[PDB]
Amino acid sequence: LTEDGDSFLHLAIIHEEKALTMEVIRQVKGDLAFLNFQNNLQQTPLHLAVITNQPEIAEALLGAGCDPELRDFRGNTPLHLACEQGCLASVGVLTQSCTTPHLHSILKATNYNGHTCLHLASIHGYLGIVELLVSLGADVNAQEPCNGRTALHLAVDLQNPDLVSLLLKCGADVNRVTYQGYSPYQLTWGRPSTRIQQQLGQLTLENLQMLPE
Amino acid sequence: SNLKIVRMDRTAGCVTGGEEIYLLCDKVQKDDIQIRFYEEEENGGVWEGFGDFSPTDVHRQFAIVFKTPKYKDINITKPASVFVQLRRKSDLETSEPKPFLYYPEIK
Amino acid sequence: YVEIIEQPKQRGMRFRYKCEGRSAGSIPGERSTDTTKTHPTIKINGYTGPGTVRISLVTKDPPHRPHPHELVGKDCRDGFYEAELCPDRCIHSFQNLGIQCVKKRDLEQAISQRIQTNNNPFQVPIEEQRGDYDLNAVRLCFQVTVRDPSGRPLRLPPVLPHPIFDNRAPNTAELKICRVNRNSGSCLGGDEIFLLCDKVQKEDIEVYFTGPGWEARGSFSQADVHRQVAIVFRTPPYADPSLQAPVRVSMQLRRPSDRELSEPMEFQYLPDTDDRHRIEEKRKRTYETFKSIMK
Repeated sequence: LTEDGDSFLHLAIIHEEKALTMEVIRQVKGDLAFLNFQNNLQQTPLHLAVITNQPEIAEALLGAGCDPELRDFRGNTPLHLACEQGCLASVGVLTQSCTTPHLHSILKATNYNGHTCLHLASIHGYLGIVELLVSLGADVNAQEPCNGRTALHLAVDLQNPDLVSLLLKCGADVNRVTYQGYSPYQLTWGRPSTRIQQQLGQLTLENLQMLPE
Repeated sequence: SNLKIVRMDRTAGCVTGGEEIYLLCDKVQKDDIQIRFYEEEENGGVWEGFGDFSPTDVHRQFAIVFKTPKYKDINITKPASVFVQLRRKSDLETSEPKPFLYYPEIK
Repeated sequence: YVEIIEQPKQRGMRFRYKCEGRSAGSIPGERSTDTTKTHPTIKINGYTGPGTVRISLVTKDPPHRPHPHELVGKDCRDGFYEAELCPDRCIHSFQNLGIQCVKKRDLEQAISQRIQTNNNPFQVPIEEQRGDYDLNAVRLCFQVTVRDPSGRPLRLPPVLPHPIFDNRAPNTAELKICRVNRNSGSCLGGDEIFLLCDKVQKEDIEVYFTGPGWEARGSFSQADVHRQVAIVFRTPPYADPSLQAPVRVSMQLRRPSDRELSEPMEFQYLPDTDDRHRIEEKRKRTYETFKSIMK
């Protein structure tokens, strides 16, 4: 309603007037039209809540029944943001509350850069969120759209031996290949980490070396 | 002989089209190749759009730089998923579909 | 048949002469790091018993004839290596191997001792060696002999590896960045870039960034080199994480073997801004418009 497309609720949270917010979302009941109002950056009150690390306000917005699946200008659902920022509380609220099978959908959705929640969590090093997302039902072998990479590939790409270990501990398939036909192991050539190359040399012999010609 | 899209710098785009994309692929010939965007419709027909580019945008036979076609409805408010594929002109053979996401224009 | 697992390092090899310090070293693998030095390795596919391997030097280009140069070293004779496949594995690692040269005037002499012992791996007309040779390029021919069903010797057609060049004559390969899908990104690094180029070797190429007292490599896997004609890499983090204004830096293809560079492509590092900062810039720029609404 304001200038940047923001409503009073948006401001209620943006300036961290929890009190006001707690109330606005209380005085104004179950009205989606306003609870799912998106601004010019296509953010909803829920998005702003988690971006500004206010779990409860988000927990409230959800309680009042807002939509957990609306995407921001980057194609992100609030959970995506929660995982991208590493806020473990927000993650909890956004996954504990809507226990609805909508979770499966969210965990399945990628943003405009082709990234799922697990992917965003893995891109930064939030192993705790990564492992939580997996026990919640996110598919560790989910492939990214641009090249068909799995969290495991990204792990090699990010040279993060701890992420690698976690993913293998979660049953990640070391022989899943990218669209170029490559295994995580095969992305190690040219990269410095020998630790990673050790953690992975338990994948098909036919998926270890590059090719010539 | 086989057509394959092995990589794209981006797989989502604005419905308004015109956005530039880098695509890596198996061997193709600059004058016998096209990038077809398509979406199955209710009535069984199909909406299709073609990536815009010139054979000189086909790089050393293994990548194509091109711009996205405009989606059939630049008003949608929710993203619309479609398919993208390489298609050879001489035999109309095509690569396996890749999934492409068209998001609303935020105006 | 036989394949090649650890190709010979085809870049950065000094063809030793009649006397280059008595000896020298061993021709390294296609991935022989200065850390864990490996060597060429073939794999006899479909046979793990007694046999023999012939390491000969043929010519790079299509004519493929016994090259003037002479493979010297352990278990080597008239310009070739002759040893037997130990009856166990098929992961034969030809350790030490060397390369001597045949001066511009000892061709017809080298070609003679090349037919008297006749190396002809392809058996091409021995009467076509009246031609000239490229003394700076040589391929390694692999000739293995195994037992057939009965127990007799078995052919096994020859197999050539990536040509090995000398560190004398310069490198013709042109280094050129033709297109880049993005020329600006966060000073924090990590942005993915598609760069289209002319032919490069995935194992002998790097995306070299340079700026004011700064230089860094753009990281990528060798598998990210698509058909030696495109590279997908990520931008390295800039020298300054708290950039306040754009910084123009250069980006260019660099070939480690001879240190050569392509002309530069400009790249601008930008100050980093996430949604948080953005939201904050929006917060402090809204006290008034909001306090107004509050009442």
